[PDB]
Amino acid sequence: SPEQAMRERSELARKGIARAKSVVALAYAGGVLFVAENPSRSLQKISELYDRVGFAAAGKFNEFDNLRRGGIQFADTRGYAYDRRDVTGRQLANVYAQTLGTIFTEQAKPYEVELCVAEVAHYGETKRPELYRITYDGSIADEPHFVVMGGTTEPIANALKESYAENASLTDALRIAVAALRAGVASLEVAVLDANRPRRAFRRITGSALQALL
Amino acid sequence: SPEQAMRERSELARKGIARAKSVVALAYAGGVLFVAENPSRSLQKISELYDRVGFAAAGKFNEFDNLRRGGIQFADTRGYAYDRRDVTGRQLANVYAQTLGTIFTEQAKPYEVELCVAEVAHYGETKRPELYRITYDGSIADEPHFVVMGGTTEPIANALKESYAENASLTDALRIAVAALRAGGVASLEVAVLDANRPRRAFRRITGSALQALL
Amino acid sequence: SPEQAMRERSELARKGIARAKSVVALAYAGGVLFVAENPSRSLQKISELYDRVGFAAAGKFNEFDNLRRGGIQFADTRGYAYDRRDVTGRQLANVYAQTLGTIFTEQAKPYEVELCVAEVAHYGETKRPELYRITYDGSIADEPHFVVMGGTTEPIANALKESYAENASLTDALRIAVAALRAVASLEVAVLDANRPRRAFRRITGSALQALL
Amino acid sequence: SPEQAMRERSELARKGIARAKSVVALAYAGGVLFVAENPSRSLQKISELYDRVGFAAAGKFNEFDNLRRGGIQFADTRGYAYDRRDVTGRQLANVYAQTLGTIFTEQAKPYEVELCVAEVAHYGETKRPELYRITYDGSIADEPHFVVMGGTTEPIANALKESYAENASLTDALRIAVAALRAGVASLEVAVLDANRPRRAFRRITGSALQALL
Amino acid sequence: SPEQAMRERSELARKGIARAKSVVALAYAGGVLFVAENPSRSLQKISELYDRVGFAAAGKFNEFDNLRRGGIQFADTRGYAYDRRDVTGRQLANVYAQTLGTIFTEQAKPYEVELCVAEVAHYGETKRPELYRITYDGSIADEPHFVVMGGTTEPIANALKESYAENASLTDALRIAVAALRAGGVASLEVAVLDANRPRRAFRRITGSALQALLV
Amino acid sequence: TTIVALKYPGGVVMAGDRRSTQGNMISGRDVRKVYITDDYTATGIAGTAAVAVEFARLYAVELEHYEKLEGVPLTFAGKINRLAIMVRGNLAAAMQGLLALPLLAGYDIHASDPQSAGRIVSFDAAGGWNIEEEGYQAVGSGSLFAKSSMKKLYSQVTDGDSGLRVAVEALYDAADDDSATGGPDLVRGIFPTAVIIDADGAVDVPESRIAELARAIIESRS
Amino acid sequence: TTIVALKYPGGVVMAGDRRSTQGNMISGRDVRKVYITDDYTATGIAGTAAVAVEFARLYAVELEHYEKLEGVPLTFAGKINRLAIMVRGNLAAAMQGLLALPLLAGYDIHASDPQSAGRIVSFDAAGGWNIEEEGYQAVGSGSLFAKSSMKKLYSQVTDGDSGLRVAVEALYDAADDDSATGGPDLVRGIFPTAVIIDADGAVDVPESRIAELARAIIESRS
Amino acid sequence: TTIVALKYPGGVVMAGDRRSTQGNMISGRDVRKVYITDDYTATGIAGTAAVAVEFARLYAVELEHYEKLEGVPLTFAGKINRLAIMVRGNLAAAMQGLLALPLLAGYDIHASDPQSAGRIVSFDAAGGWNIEEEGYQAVGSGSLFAKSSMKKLYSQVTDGDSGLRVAVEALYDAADDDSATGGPDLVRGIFPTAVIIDADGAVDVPESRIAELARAIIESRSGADTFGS
Amino acid sequence: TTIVALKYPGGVVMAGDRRSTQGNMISGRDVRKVYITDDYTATGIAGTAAVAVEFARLYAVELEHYEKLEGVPLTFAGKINRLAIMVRGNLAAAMQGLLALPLLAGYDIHASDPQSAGRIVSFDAAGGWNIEEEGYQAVGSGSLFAKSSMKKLYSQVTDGDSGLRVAVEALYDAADDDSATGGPDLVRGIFPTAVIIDADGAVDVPESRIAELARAIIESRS
Repeated sequence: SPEQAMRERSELARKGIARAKSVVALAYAGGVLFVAENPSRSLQKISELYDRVGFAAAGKFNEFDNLRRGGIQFADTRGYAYDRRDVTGRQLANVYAQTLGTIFTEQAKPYEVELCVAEVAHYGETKRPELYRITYDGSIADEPHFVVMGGTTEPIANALKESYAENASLTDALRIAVAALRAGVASLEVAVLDANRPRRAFRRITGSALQALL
Repeated sequence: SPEQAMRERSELARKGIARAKSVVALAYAGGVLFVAENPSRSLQKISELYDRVGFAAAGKFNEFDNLRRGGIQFADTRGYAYDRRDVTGRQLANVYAQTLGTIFTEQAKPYEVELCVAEVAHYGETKRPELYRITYDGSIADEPHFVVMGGTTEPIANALKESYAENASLTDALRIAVAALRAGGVASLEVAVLDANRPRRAFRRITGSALQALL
Repeated sequence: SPEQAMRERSELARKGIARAKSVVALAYAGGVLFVAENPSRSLQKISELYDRVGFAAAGKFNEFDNLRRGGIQFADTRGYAYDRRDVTGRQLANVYAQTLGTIFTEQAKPYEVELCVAEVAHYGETKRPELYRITYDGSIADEPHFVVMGGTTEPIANALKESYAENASLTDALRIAVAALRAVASLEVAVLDANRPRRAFRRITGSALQALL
Repeated sequence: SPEQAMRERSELARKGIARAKSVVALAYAGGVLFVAENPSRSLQKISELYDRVGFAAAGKFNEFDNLRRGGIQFADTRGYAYDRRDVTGRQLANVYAQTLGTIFTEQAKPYEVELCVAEVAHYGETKRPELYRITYDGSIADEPHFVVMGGTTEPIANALKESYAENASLTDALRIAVAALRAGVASLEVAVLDANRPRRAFRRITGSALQALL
Repeated sequence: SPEQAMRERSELARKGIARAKSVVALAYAGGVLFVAENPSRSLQKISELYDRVGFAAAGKFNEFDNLRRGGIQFADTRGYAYDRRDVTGRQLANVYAQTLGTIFTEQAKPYEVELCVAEVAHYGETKRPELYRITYDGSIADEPHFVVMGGTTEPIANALKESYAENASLTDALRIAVAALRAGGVASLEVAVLDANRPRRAFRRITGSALQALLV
Repeated sequence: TTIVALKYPGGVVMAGDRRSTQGNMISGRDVRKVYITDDYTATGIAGTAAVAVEFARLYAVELEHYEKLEGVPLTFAGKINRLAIMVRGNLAAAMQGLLALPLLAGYDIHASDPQSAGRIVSFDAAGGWNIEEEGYQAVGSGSLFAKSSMKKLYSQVTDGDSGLRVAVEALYDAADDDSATGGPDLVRGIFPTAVIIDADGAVDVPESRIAELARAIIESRS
Repeated sequence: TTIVALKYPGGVVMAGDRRSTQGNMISGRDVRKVYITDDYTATGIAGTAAVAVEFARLYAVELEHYEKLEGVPLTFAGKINRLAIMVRGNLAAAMQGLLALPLLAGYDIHASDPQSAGRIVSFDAAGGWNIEEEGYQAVGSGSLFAKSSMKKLYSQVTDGDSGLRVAVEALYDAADDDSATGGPDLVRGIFPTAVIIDADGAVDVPESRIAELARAIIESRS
Repeated sequence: TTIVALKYPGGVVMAGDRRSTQGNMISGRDVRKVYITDDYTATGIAGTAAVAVEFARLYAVELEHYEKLEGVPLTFAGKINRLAIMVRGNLAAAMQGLLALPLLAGYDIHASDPQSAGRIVSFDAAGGWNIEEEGYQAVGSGSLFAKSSMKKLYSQVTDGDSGLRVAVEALYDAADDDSATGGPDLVRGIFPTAVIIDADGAVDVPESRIAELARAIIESRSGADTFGS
Repeated sequence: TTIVALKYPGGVVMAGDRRSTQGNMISGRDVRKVYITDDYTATGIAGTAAVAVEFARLYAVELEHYEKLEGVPLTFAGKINRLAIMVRGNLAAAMQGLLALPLLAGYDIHASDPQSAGRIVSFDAAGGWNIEEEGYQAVGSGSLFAKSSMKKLYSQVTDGDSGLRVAVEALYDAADDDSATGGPDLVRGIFPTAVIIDADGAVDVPESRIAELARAIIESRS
C-alpha cells in the first residue's frame, strides 16, 4: 500500500515535530538570528556549519544532531576538495533535502525533524541573507525573511508575520522573535550569523551579554 | 495486488505532479524556450545538461534535482569517453526513461516528477529542435512543438495548442508561454533558452531587467 | 501464494503488451521483413543485433530497449570471444528466453514485452530464414513464416494465416503485413537482406517506404 | 503455511510440466533411444552430456536448457579434474537431483521441468543401459527399461508398458516409441546413445535417415 | 504461530520419512549390520564414512546423500588434520545433529531424513558397537542394540525388539533383521556390515550370490 | 614493418608491407597489416603481431558496438579517443615487449569540406595521438625511410591513383633500407596491401593494381 | 617545448610553441599546447604529450562538470586545487617517464581590483603550486631561456598587445637556445599559438596576428 | 622436439617425434606429441612437456564443451582464437620456463573448395597466430631443419601417402641435426606418430605405415651416402 | 635417495632406500619412502622429506575420499592426473627448495591383459607424467645409477621374486655410487623397503626376504 504507508510515516513525523520545542530564524540588519526554546545547558539546537553558514533544527535531538554532523562533514570535505568560498548555504540545503528524502523513503522510521540552513554574505561583501527550510520528507523552500520550526508554528508564524520588519537591529529583532514564539534566558539558546566577522560568522550570545539584549 | 500496487504508485506520482507548479517548453525561431512558474531565486527547475541539451522538470524538487545531476553525470561521462558531439538529447531522454522506469518499479516510492529533455542544432548547423518528455513511469515521447508539465496541464496545453506559431520571435514565444501558463511576472518565473546561435553552449538564462523587458 | 502471484504478474504483463502497438515479422523471398506501427521520429521497435540477426519488440519501450542493448552486448561479446560466424539467432533467442524468464521470476515487476529474433542466411549461402518469439515469461517458439506481437494479435494473425504465402516478395508480403496490421511516416520498416554481404539489416525509410506499399 | 507452500509449489511444477509436450527414452539392443514431440528444428530437448551419457527433458525450455548447460559444465569439469572414464550417468543424475531439490526449495519459482539422464556401456564393454528420472522436487529414480516425461504420461506409459521388448531393434523401438508417443517426422526429435560408437555415443537421427525408420 | 509453523514443518518432514522405505541397523558378534529395503541398482542408502564408521539413512535421497557427502568431508578433513584414530562415530553423530538442527531451523524446508551413524571397535580393541540416530530436527540418541528408520517403524521396532539377540551371528542377525523389516530378497535389498574383524576399513557390502548365500 | 598513410584531395590511402620477423629470421611473408575498421576507417598496426591483431579486431568490434547500441556511428574524434585509450592501456605490457603502435586513416563524413575530409592520425606508445596536418605519416621499423621518401614524392599526389602510387613507392623505399620490411615478392607474387577511403567508403585495393605499381617501380629503378 | 604566461594590467596572455620531439627527431610541427579551459582560464602543458593532452581535456571537463552541477563556476582557488590534485595523482607515472607539468593562466572575476585580476599559477611534479607574483612564468625545456628573456623585456608589457608581443619574443628566444622548442616556421607558415584573457573572457589569438609579430621580431634581429 | 604439418590435396597431415629431454639427457623415447582435438582438428605441441600436455587436453575439452552447449562445432576461426587465447594466457609462465607452442592442423568442412579445405596454423609465444599459405609449417627445436627440408621436398606431395612420407622425411632431417629431436628407433621399433585429416575426419596413422616409410628413408639415405662422398 | 619400480609378469614391485640427509650429514637411517596408497597402488617420493611425506599422505586420502563419495575407485588415469595436479601445485615451492618428486606404481584391475596390467608412472617437477613402457623407472639422487643397473639386469626378471631381487640390486648399485642413497646396513639390520602389487592387491614385502636378497647380492659382489 504505497499510499497508506506514505501517510502514516508522514503523520508519525509531523507528530514528533509537533510535540517538540519551537525554533525561529530571521534576517536582520547584521546577519541572521537564531532563537530557540532550549532548557538544556549543554545540548545545542543551533550550530555553525561553515564559514558563513548556520544550522538550526527542531525535533528529536539524536536525529537532528546526526544531520548536523553530516552537514559539517559535507561542508568541510567540499571546502577542502575545492575551496572554502565554494561552499554555500544552497548546497547544504540541497544535501539535507536529498538526505531526508532518502531517510523518509528507505529507513525504518522517518526522521522526526525540521531543519533550517542560513547563509549571510562574506565580510565586506553585500548580499541578502538566505534561509532554507527542509522538512522530514525532503521538501525544501527558501524564506525571504524568517523561518519557524517545531511544535505549533502557525501561532508563531502569524505573530512574527505581523511583527517582522527587515533591517531591524539585533535587539528589536531578538524581541520580535521571542514574542512570536510566545504565541505558540536560562531557557533560550541564541546565536547569530554575523556578517561583520571576517571569516567565521557564527557566534553565540549567551549569559549576561544575552541578558542585555533581552 | 501487483496490479493494485502499480495503480497506487501511478496515482501517488500523479497526485504529486498535479499539486506542483507548471512548466512549459516550446520551439521557436532561435532555439528552444523554457518557462516555469517559480517563486524562488535559488532553487531551479530548468538547467543545462550538455552543449545543446537542456533540462526542465516539474514535481518534487529533491527528486528531479537528483535526476538532473545524474543526467549531467551521464552526459559529461559520455562526452569524455567518446567525444562531445556524440552526446545527444535522444540519449539523455533514453537514459531518463530507463532510470525512471527502474525507480517506479523497484524503489520504495515512485518519483513524483515529469521531465523534459530538449536539444537544438549545433552552431551553423541546420536541424529541427527536439523535445522529449519522460514521465514518472519511464514512458517517453517526443513532441514536435511544445511540452507542458506539472499541475493541471490540459488547460495550458489547449491554450498553447491554439496560440502556437512556428518560428515565433523570442518575445512572441515568451508571451504565448506566460499567457498559456496563467490559463490553467519575473519574480515568479524562471526563464531560459537553448540559443542555437551560441557557438558551443546553447543554454542561457534570461533574468532580471533583460527578462522584464521581453515581457 | 505462488499460484496467485504467478497469475497476477502474468496478467499485469499480458495487459501491458495488449495496450501496446503491434509489430509483425515475416519471412519473404528476400529474407525477413519487419513492420511495426510506430509514429515516433526517434524511437525504434526494430533493430539490428548482429550481422544477419535482427530484433523486433512490442510493449514498454524502456524495457525492450533494455533487452535490445543486452542482446547487442551478448552478440558482440560472443563474436569477439570466438568468431563472428559463431553468433546465431537461435542463440540470441535462447538468451532472451533465459533473461525474461529470470526477470519474470525474480524482479519486482515483469517486463511488459514480447520479442522476436530473426536470422537470414549468410551471403551466397542457402538457408531458410528463422524467426523466434520470446514472451514475457521466457517462453520461446520458432514460427516458420511470420510472427505477430503487441496489442490484439489474433485479428492480425488469423488474417495472416490465409494472407500468408511463402516467397511472397517484399512488396506482396509487405502489404500482407500492413493489411494484417490494419485488420507511411507513422510506420517503421526494415529488412534483413540476405543479399547483402555482411550486415543484413537495413531500414526502408522515406520515399522508398511508399513505393513498396 | 508451510504445507500450503509445498502444496502450492508442487502444483505449479506439475501443471507446467503437464501442459508441455511429451518425451520418451527407452533401452534397446544398441543403446538408448530418445524420442520427443518437437515441432522445432532449432530448439532441442534431447542432448549429449558426456561420452556415454545422454540428456532429455520436458517442461519450460529456458529452465531445462539451463540445467542442460550446468550438466555439461559439471561433466566436463569432472572429466578434466580426474579422467573421462570417471564421469557417469549416476553422478549426473545425483547432481540434477541435488540441483532441482535446491531450486524447488530456495528459488522464487520451482522449475517446471522433468529430466532424464541415460548412460550406455563404453565401447566393447558389456553393461546394461541405465536410465534416471529426476523430478522437479529432486526426487530421483532409475527405470530399468523406459522413461516418460511431459504432458499426460500415464496413457503413454501404459501403451509402452505393453510393448516393451528388451533388446529390441532400433527400428522396433523407434516404431514402438512413436506410437506410445502418438497415443497422447518433421515434428520429431530423435537421437540415440549408440553403444557401438567408439567414444562419443550420442548421435541424432534426422531427415531422410529418420524417415527411413518410419 | 511460529510454533504452529514449526509444527507443520515438522509434519512435513515426518510425512516424507514416513512415506519412505525402511532401514535397520543392528549390532552383532561381528560388527554392525546394515539392511535396507532397496530395489535400486545404483542408488545407495548405506555407506562407509570412515575406517570404523558407517552411515545409513531413510528419507529423500538427494537430501541424505547430501548429508552423507558432508559426513565424508568432515571425517576426511579431521583425520588428515589430526590422525585417523581421532575420528569417531560420536563426532560424526554430533556433527549431523548440529547440521540437521540448523537446516530444520534456518532452511526453507526441513530435510525429510533420518540418519544412523555406527561405529565398530578398531582392530583388536574390545569395544561394544555404538549406534546413533539423528532425526530431522537435530535430536540425537544412541541405541544399545539396533536402530530402525523410515516408513512405519513401530511394527519393525517391536518385531526386532522381540527376537533381538546380542552376540548374534551374521546369518542369524541378517535373517532376524530381514524379518522385522517384513513386519512393517536380493534384488530388493542393500546389505553391508562394519566388520570389526577388518584391519582398517571395516565397511563392506554383502551383495549377489553372497547375499544370496546368506539369505539361503 | 612499414605502414604508410597519406591524404589526397577527397580521401586517404593506407598501405602496408607483408613481412613478419623473429629476430633476423623471416617468419611471415604474407601478413595483412591494414584493416578496414568500419565503412570510413582503416587501421594499420606495427610492432608485436599478436597485440597488433588483437587491437585491430577489438577496435572494430568496439566501433560497431557503439553504432548498434546508439543507432549512429561514433564521431571521428570519438574513434580517435577510443583507439588512444586502447594503446595507453597496453603501456605496461609494452614496456615488457608487447608493444603495438597503430596508424589510423579515415574519411570524415561530418566534416564541412569533402576534399579535405581525409584524416590521418598517428599514436605514440603512451596513447598520445596527433592528427597529421602535413599529408602523410608512417609507422613501424621502416617509417623514417618511408616518410623521407614521401616527403619528396608527396607533391605528385593529386588523386587516389597518384596517392596509392606514392604509398607503394614509399613502402618500396622502406624495404630497400629496413630488412624488417618486406619488398614486393615477384617470385611468389606477394605485394603490399592497401585500403582507399573516400566519400563512398573504405575499399580494399585489388592486388593486381598494386602488383602493376610495384613492378613499374622496380623496372623504373632498374 | 616552451609555454609562457604573463600578466598585464587587466589580463593574461599565454603562448606556446608547436614542436614535438622523439629524442633528437622532430615528430610534430603543429602541436597546439595552449587550451582554453573555461571562459576565464587557459592551460598550457609541457612534457609527455599523451599525458599533457589528457590533463587539459580532463581538467576542462572537471571544471564544467562542477559548474553544471552546482550552478556556478569553481572559485579560482578551487580551480588551482583541482589541477594540483591531478598533477599529484600522476607522480608515480611521472617518475617512470610520464611526467607532465601544467602552467595555468586566468582572469579572476571575483577579485577586488579588476586591472589586477590576472592570475598565473605554476606547478611542480609533486603538485606543488605557486601563484606567480612577478608577472610572468614559463614551463618546459626552454622555460629558463624564456624566463630570462622576459625578465629583460617585461617592463614593456603595458597592455595585452605588447604582452602578446613579448610572449612571442620569449618563445623565440627559447627556440633560439633549446632545440626541443620550435621557432616560427616561415616556410610552412606555422607559428606559436596564444590565448588572451581579460574581463570579457578567454580568446584565441588569430594566427595572422602572431605571424605579424613574429616577422617583425625576425626583421628586428636581422 | 619437432612437429611438422603439411597440406596435400583434400587433406592435411601432422607428425611428431617421440623424444623427451632434461638438458642433455634423454628422458623419454615414446612421447606422443600429436593429438586429435576433434573430428577435424589436430594439435601438436612443443616445449615444456607438462604444459604441452595440459594444453592439448584442455583445448580438446573446450572445443567439445562448446559443441555440446551450442549444438554445433565452433568455426575454424573460433578454434584458432580459442587456442591463441590459451597461449597468450601462459605468457608469464612461459617466461619463467614453462613455454609451450602449439601447431594446429585441420580440415574445414565449411571452406569453399574441398581440395583446399586443409588448414595449418602456427603460433608464437604471445599467442600471435598465422594461417600458412605455403603448405607446411613446423614447430620445436628442430623446426628450422624440418622446414628447410620440406622446402625442397614439398613438390613431391601429391596425396596423403606422399605427404605422410615427406613429413616423416622432414622429421628425419630434423633428428639428423637436432639432438633434441628423436629419429626412428629401429632397435626398439619406435617411430614418429602422425594424424591425417580429410573430409572424412581426423585419423591416427598406423604405426606400420610409418615404420615402413622410415626404414625406406633410411635405406635411401644409406644408398645415397655410399653413392656420393 | 633412490626409489625404483619394475614390472614382472602379472605384477609390479617398488622399492626404496632408507637414508635421509642434511647436506653431507646422515640425518636418518630408517626412513620409509614407499607407501601403499590404495589396494592397487604404491607411491615412492624423493626430494624434500617434509613435502614427500605430506604428498603421500594427502594423495592416499584423496584417493579414498573419491572412492567413499562415489562408491567406486578412481580409474588409473584419474589417479595419475590427481597426483600430477598435486606436483604442479608445488612448483613455486619447489623452486624455493621444497621440491618433491613422486614415482607411481600400480596394477590396473581394469586393463585388458592381466599379465600386462602393471603400471609405472614417472613425474617431472612441473607435474608432467609419463607411463613407462620399458619395464622400469627410478627417481631420486641415485636414479640414474639405478636405471643403468636395471637396464643390464631387467632381462632376469621372470617373476615376483626375481623382480624384487633386481629392484634390490638396483638400489644397491645406487648406494654404491650416490652417498645420498643408503645401502643395506648389516650392522643395524636395516634394509630397503618394498611393495609388491598383483591381481591380489598391494602387499608390503617382509624385511627378512629383502635381507636375504641383500646378503646374497653383497656376497656376490665380494
